[PDB]
Amino acid sequence: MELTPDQQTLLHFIMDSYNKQRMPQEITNKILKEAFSAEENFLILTEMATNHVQVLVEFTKKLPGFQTLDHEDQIALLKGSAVEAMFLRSAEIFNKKLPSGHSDLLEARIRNSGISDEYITPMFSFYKSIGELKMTQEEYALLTAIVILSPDRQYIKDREAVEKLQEPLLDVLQKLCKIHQPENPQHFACLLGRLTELRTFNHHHAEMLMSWRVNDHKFTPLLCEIWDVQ
Amino acid sequence: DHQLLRYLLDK
Ligand SMILES: Cc1cc(C(=O)O)ccc1NC(=O)[C@H](C1CCCCC1)n1c(-c2ccc(Cl)cc2)nc2cc(F)c(F)cc21
Repeated sequence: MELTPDQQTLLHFIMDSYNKQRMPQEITNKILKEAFSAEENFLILTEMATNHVQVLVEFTKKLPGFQTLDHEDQIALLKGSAVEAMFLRSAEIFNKKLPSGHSDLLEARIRNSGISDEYITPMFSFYKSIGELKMTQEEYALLTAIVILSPDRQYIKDREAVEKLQEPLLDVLQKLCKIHQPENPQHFACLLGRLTELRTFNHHHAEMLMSWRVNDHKFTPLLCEIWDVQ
Repeated sequence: DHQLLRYLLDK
């Protein structure tokens, strides 16, 4: 029922590493400060996404046991989860409580950032489905680690080794749900169900990026490796 | 190739 000593250590250790991220307010303060052109926004996106990949590799390297995995599998995990982690992190920031009308403005700014309307609806549909879950910081942190340690990723050779690493995180997450919402004995499964919608963002991420309303689509060397663009 | 990613992972 309650969190054991080993689980309390895992959680706090996950929280510490998750906390090495660019503070949310910085990203939203900037978007809300003024309106930018589709060109300025594509550049804000590439800079933010390059820093996020770098932070994700450091977060991933700290996940208990990740280092012991076969090197090629380590690559397949990072590569397979980077786009999802980025959208889950964007979902987290989108649903953070803001002063009155600020979230309306944040949504308006993003909707008009340069992304094609084709991709706007699926994106806000996912961020909205996330906001309905009223996730805590510990939940976003655990869900991110669960996403990274997905044993059914493509080109994963040794799936069992990854299952062994993902299971303790699912266990801690499940215990937390059975506590933070005893009122919703579905919360754990609801959180897990969202991972299916997250996966849909892999399919058209490249299309979504190349469709941005700019005349040139310049990425960084790191983003080219991880996104399959250029 | 994932040269950059392999680099960041090993360092
Ligand atoms: C990358 C990234 C990294 C971190 C991190 O390392 O912590 C945090 C957030 C982001 N995300 C972004 O910058 C972008 C852009 C929104 C548009 C302007 C430039 C930033 N962004 C997207 C989006 C839209 C489309 C795509 Cl393809 C990807 C993401 N959805 C958002 C929802 C929001 F609430 C928000 F505040 C920013 C959001």
